Amino acid sequence: GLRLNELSPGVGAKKTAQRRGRGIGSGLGKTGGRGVKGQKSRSGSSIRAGFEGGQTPLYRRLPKFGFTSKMAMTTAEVRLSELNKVEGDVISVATLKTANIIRHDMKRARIILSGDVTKAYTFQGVKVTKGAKQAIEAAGGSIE
Amino acid sequence: ARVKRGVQANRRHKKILKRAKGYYGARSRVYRVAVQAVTKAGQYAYRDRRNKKRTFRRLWIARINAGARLNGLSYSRFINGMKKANITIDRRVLADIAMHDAATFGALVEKAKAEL
Amino acid sequence: VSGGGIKPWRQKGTGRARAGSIRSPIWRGGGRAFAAKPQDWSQKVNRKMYRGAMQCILAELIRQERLILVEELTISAPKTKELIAKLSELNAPRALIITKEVDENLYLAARNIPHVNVLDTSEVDPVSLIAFDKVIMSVEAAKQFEEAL
RNA sequence: GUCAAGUAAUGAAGCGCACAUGGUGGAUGCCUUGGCAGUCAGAGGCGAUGAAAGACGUGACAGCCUGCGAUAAGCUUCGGGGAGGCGGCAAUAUCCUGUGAUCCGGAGAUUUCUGAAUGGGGAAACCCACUUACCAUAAGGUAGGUAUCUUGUACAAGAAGCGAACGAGGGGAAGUGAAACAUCUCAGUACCCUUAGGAAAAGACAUCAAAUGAGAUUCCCCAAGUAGCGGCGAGCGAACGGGGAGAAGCCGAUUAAUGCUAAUGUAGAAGAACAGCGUGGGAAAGCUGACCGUAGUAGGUGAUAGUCCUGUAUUCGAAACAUUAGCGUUAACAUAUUAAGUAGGGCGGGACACGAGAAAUCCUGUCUGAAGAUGGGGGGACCAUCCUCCAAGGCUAAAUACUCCUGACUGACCGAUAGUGAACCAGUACCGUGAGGGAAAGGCGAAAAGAACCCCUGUGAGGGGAGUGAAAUAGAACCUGAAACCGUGUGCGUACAAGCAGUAGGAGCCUCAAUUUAUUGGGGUGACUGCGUACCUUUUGUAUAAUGGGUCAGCGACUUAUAUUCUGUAGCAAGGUUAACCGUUUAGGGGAGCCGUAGGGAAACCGAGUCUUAAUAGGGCGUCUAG
RNA sequence: GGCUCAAACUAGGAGCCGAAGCUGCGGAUUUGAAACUUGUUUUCAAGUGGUAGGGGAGCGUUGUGUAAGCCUGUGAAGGU
RNA sequence: CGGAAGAUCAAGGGUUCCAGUCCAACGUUAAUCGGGGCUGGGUGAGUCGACCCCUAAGGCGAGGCCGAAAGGCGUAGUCG
RNA sequence: CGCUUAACUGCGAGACCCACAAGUCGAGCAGGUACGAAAGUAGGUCUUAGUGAUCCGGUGGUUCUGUAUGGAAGGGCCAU
Repeated sequence: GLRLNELSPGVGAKKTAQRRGRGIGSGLGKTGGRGVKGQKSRSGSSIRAGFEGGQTPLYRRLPKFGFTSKMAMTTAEVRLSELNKVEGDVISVATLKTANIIRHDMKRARIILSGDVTKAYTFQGVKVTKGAKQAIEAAGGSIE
Repeated sequence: ARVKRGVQANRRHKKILKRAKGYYGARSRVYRVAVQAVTKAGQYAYRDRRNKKRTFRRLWIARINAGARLNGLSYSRFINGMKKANITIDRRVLADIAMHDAATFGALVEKAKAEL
Repeated sequence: VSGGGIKPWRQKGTGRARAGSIRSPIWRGGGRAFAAKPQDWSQKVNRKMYRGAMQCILAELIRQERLILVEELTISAPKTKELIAKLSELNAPRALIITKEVDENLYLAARNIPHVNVLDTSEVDPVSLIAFDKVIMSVEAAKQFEEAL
């Protein structure tokens, strides 16, 4: 930089904050944009997520459905375009972990057809979709 | 970073009171009464700035009416005569001629009188 | 604020504005509505943002002829006069000296000169490169910035 | 000149405006002796050898504060230091001091009474005792002993009480939220009570895990606002595991003394370098020229100083007594030997994120009650298999929590309505029976040089001279001195005229500057004319006879922390980014994690598809980039 | 006030007054439009009453760096 | 006035008592005066009262009983 | 009047209505039928009222899940 004087934020970067109740000319005087007497104009007012003023809220007129599966939280889906972060040629679950592609607590992984591979890989213990399988072996890869 | 407002408030209040000089009683001494006297004075001035143009035309027309009636016709027939003679002289100038040079206004009425 | 727990007077009847505490923010000696507390002011600069800024500053320093490359800047004795004289022949009476392994007697030589500071390349900050009028970087220290940026 | 008619001017009891000049008042500005928040270290107690808090005394000197205790602003000794001193308001007097004072540090001696108060009592600072020894002979003195409880052999050793927060433990609300309210929340919070240590607690697997297994406890970042719990409401809310800090395991890792060794701490010492000239009350600021620098942004000094002073960088001293660590010794306590009224069970409760729920696990008031290594606990109902580990004995450092405090240092913290309630003789005055509540109040000047003397007055207040001072509308109610508010003077207007008091015009008068001399321009006033029912709030609608404001000055209300969403901008970009931590600390490292890159379905599962379906039909949701 | 062949009423006619409407003259401003092109410039067109409220651009005050700078006893802040 | 508005106390207060001196503030005015300021003085007990001995109501209460803790009660006593 | 079970199952292009949650009409396609000789008609009744979300609990089914593993409990989905 030139000097600590001529260092400017690059117009558009900074915006002046809004101050409520500082006179007529500021556009926020006497109310802060709160309107007139009402619950939402009061000091501790809030919108209260999940409230329609008394009729049973939408999340309670509809039924609960489904159950959470523990398997789904340890099965990670792997994309073909993410494989460039792998060191070497083997693609395994432990190899996907050291590449930071999947979480360290993931038990199993699935390779789907999202991008495209650039080198031959060897998949041992990971399930590969039909579209991804033909893209793998089109680049010289294999699945075992 | 505590900010003390005494200095800015003093010259702010002083600015309003300086604008309220000559007002009677509290209107030129205490800020609370002087601030709304200064605002009211500005409102009167804005409206009286339109009314001034409105009031001097009444003055010119009355002066012209007196001048035309001194020698011949009335204002209503005078303005018609000037309009038919394609005379563009404004009522401001006419009222000045009537009040300050009666010979010219006498000649000016004749041109309007011969046109009707 | 100390005290101010009881209602100063009954709500109705006295003819005064209702009050709940003598330590109200409306009262003299009352509490601060939105009283300040200790807070952290450190921001996050992205690693590449800090690296990019130092690259931009050093590049700009060269463009305005404020960088001075020297082979080495060492002082035989921890003497302020010796370094003051060496800066004069370097045409930088007030400058920021950047060297690798800042000497234990070069530190003492510059520790008294008013607008002069000697820093290791690993303890150079973006403000120091801008504040000082000139920067005397050794060739060895310039290579460190070449690798670290 | 006389009369008649018409029509000017002149007035001010008072008042208005402007200006000038004061008073009151104490804003503002500048200032600080005082506070506020922290960082890095240390310490974490005091007390029956009488504490914390007090009462009363104590001086040459009347009071208060500070110190001290009848040896009473103090006594002795050991060190430091070297010329003044007998604490402050706050001076005066007698004096002390190189025969080393005052002053500072270590140790000691003295240490009234009350108070755990402890010889009994009691309305605290008081009353009344008994007893041993000695002395005196009178109606006493000196030195002790005499509380209660607990542990040892009627004898010794302890305890008591007070005082910040942090810990552990025994009890335990309600306001509130749920837009009501009872389950629930608030919350195991506030509060009460017991008790410890510098920390406490916990701690070594009858623990997890289910992978290729790991390997105590504690704390931080993630996991994750996920899984769950829940009038499935409001809300509550993990764990596994990963990344770090710290790591330790034992069978006494106890406590208290003593002596050596080492290092601190509690007083200190030295510590560089500037002159001239001009202005000025005063020089540090100006001009010219020097010097030191391991010392240049310190505080002062008559205005702003590296070279005037105190200081700073740097180098160092301890007779004495604490403190920390290492070694040795001494005496108090402790030293299990593998664990039965135990695990488990019934009933009622409590804790687990988990509200009985399909409810595992832990705790236990009641009633019961094993097996005991060919055995037993757990793996979230339960059974089988497998894995893991051995309860019913006791310990264990660090990483963690905190501040009554001690030191060093810091602040986009305050600057006298602020900051502590308290900058000042403040927990005071004052209020209250009491618990308790709780103020106000800073500034002469550089130096008191604080005004000798004279004059008016009552030997008063107050002032005027004189004098001091740069300044005295800096004169002690003292820096600056605002406004409200109250006077005095000058100019103009105003006693026939009806109202938010102004505004647009406008005659006259007064006053300054030019100008060849009433012509303009500036200022003050405002006869007369037109128009014109304050402001705020709240309302369909207010001059409203609806609200609020006596005025002035000062203060007074959209914040902060975190999460999340959108927008802008910047860096990188199919990638972006680290968190805690480490770090010689805004760097660098740390990739755990998070978001993006794929969706469909309750899910298994499949995947540019997927779900529904008998269906390949139809249809739903997706698809054909920017984060 | 006053008004009676009106200064009333009916039916016509011609003048004129009359608003912040329109036009004239000067100036500002929002949006869009041809370009030395970011207000670099000349214009043109349509706009510019406003509560709740949304959007945009700024002023001043205290403090930090810039600043061991600059100003200041030949007079700072504050006051008037 | 004089069954007090005169005297002696208790309670409560605490120097207001006496003298000299001063008049700013205090005294609802003035003040030379004062319960005001300042400076001195003044309260003498075997017999008056307290203290002391004794006890009432009522407290506290070695041991004792009861109670999550804190504590509640209670005998001998010890205060009152 | 005879025969019957379309008072079906999976859906449904497209619309009406509508803040949402809901509600209404619907040709056509596949499967299995009922009646008719057949083209065909039939997803209740001439239509518009005859109704009540979620939670929770029950019942009939279902490979979906199944806290070390195999089960099971519990849960999910479809129907009521």
